[PDB]
Amino acid sequence: VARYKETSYGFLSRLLRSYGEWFYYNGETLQIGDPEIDTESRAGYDVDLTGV
Amino acid sequence: AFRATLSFAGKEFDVLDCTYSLKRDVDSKGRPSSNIYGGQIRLHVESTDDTSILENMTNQFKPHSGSIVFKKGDAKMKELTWENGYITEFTENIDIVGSQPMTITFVVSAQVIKIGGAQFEQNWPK
Amino acid sequence: AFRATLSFAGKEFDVLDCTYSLKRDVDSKGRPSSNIYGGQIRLHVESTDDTSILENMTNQFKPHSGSIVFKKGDEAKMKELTWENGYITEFTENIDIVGSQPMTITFVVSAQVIKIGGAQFEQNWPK
Amino acid sequence: AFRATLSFAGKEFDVLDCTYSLKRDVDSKGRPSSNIYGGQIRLHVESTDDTSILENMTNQFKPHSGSIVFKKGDAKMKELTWENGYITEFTENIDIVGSQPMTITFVVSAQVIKIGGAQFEQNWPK
Amino acid sequence: AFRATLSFAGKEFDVLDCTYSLKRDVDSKGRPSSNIYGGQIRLHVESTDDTSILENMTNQFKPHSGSIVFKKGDEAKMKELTWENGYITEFTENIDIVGSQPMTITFVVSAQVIKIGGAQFEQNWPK
Amino acid sequence: AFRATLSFAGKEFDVLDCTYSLKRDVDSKGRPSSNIYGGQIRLHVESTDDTSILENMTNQFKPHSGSIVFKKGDAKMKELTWENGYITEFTENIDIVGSQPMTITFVVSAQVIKIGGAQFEQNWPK
Repeated sequence: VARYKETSYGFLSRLLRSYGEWFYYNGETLQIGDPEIDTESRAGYDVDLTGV
Repeated sequence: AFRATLSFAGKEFDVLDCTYSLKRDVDSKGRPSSNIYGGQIRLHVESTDDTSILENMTNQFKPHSGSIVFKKGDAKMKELTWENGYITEFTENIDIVGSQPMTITFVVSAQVIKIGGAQFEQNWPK
Repeated sequence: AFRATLSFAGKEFDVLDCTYSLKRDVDSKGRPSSNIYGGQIRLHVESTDDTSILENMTNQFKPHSGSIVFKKGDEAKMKELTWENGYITEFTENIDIVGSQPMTITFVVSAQVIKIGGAQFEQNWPK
Repeated sequence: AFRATLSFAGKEFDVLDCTYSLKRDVDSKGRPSSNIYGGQIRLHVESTDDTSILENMTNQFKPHSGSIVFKKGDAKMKELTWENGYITEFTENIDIVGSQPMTITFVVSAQVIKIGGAQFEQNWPK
Repeated sequence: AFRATLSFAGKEFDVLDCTYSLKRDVDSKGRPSSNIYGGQIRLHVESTDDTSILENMTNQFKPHSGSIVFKKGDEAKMKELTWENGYITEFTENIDIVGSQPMTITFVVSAQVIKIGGAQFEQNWPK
Repeated sequence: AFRATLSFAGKEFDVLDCTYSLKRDVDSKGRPSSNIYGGQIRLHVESTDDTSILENMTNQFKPHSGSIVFKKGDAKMKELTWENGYITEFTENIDIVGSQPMTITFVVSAQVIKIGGAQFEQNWPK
C-alpha cells in the first residue's frame, strides 16, 4: 500500500472505502467498520415532518 | 342596539367587537387551488378588576372552549362557539380621555368553530 | 335612490355594496402586452339570524349561480349582473356595538362566466 | 372618572395612556409553533421641569423597578409592576399650535412584569 | 399657551414645533444589545425675508451651536435645550396660499452633544 | 393676505403651492457621509385656457428659466429663480363634484436655483 502526496485523512478515507468499510465520526467516537445499529424511530407527515 | 356576551372560564364579559374570516387560494385563471383555511376569532372586551384571560394565556397551556351570544331586541339571535383553542395574541390598553378607557383585545386560534347550522373543522393529525 | 337585490341559494338578500373589475398589462410605451384577467364580484350584505352563505362555502365542491338586480327607483329594472360556475373564496362577518354598526357579511365570488347587459366575459377552465 | 399614576425613580407622575402586549406564532392551520414573546411597556406622561427619566436612561448599566396604579372610583383597582428593567426608547414632543404642549413617550424592557395574579418572566442568562 | 425661541447664528426665530428622540437596540429575549444612538433635533419655524438657515447649510460647512428656550405663561423660563458640534442635514420650505401659516421652514440638526436640564448625551466621535 | 406670481415663458400665472428641499446622508453616529443633493421645485397652478406649460415640456431639447415672487399682505419679500432647467413631471386634474375645477402641478429640474442671497448649483458634465 502506498501513500502518494496525501494527508492522513485523505489516505485513510480512500483506502477504507475502496475496501467497502464504514468510516465516520458518530458524535463522540471514530468508527471503523459496521456498528450494526438497529435503533428505530417513527415520523409522520404533518405530525413530525414539516416537508417531504 | 345589540347585546353581546362572552362566557369564558366560568365568567361573563361584555363584548365590544367581534370578527372571524375564512379564505381560499385561487389560480391565475380564477380557479380555487387550495382548501379552506383560517378561522381565527378576534375579540374586544371591557377590562375590569379580574385578570382571568391573562392567566389563561401564560399560567396554563391546555386547550379551552368558549361561546359568544348576540341579542338584538334585548332576544337570542346567534351563538358562536369554539373548542380546542389557544390564545395567541393579547393586548391591554388604557387611554385617559374617555369612551371605554380600559379594554382588552385578544385572538383565539381554535380547531372547531360553530355558528348556527354551519361548521368548520381542521385536520390536526395526532 | 337605489336598490339592489341578490338571489342566491333560493333566497333573496339586500345588498349594500357591489364591485367588479377587469384589467390587462401594458408595456413601457403603452402597448398592451397581455389579455384580460380578474373577473371577481365583491358583495356586502346584512346578516339576519341565518347562515346560508356560510353553508354554501363549506361545501367546497359545488359550483352555483346567482344574480343581482339594480332598481333605479319606484320598480324600474335597470341592469342585471349574473354569474354561473362559481365559488366563494373569501368570507368575513363583522359585529360592532360601540360604533352602532349592525352585523354585516362580506364575501367574494370567483366564477367562470359573468354577464351584464350585452357584455360577457368568460375564462377557459380545462375540462 | 379615573386616574393612572406612575411611581418611578422615587417620584410620582400622571399617566396619559399605557399599553402592553404578548404574542405567539402559529402555523398555516392554527397550531401554535412557538412560545410567548414580547412584554414591553409603553407610557405617555406630561413633562414638567424634572428631566429625571432622561437621567435614568443615560445611566446605561443600572436596572430599576416601577409600578403603575389604576384607580376607577377616585381606591386602587389594579397594579402593573416591573422589575429589573431598562429604558430603550425616548421621545419628547413640543407642539405649540395644537393641544399637545409638552409630553414624553418612552418604552421599558424588563425581565419580570406582574399584574393582578398573573406574571411573565424572561430567562436572561446569569 | 406655550412659547419657544431658537437662537441661531446671532438671530432669533419663532418656533412652531420641536422634537428629539433616542434609541437603543434590543435582543430577541428583551435584553439591550447596544448603547444609545440618535440625538437628532427636528425644528419647524416661521419664514421671513431672511435666508440664514439655508446659508449655513449650503454656503458654509462648519459645526455650529444653538439653543431653544421654552416659556410657560403669558417670563419664567421652563426648559432649555442646547446643542453643540452640529450640522444641518435636511431643509424644506413650503408656501400655501390657502390655509393657516403661509411660509414655513423645516430642518433637522445632527449634533454630537445634546444638553437638556440636568441630562447630557454625548457621542463618541473618534476624531 | 398673501400672493405668489410665477413669471414663465413670457406669461404670468397665479401660484397656489410651492416647495423645494435639500438633503444629505449620515452614518448612524450622526456624522455626515455624503454631499448635498436635491433641488427640485414643485409648483401648483390654476389652469385657464392656456396650454403653454405643456408645450414647453414637449420641447424636450431646450432649457429655460423662471421666477417666483412672494408678496406679503397689502411689497416683494422673497424671489426664487432658476436657470437652465427642464420640466420632468406634469399632471392636469379636473374635478367637477369637488372644488378646484382645473389645476396643474409640475416639477422643474434646474442646474442653478437662487433665493435671497443663497444659491445651490449642480455640476453638469458638458
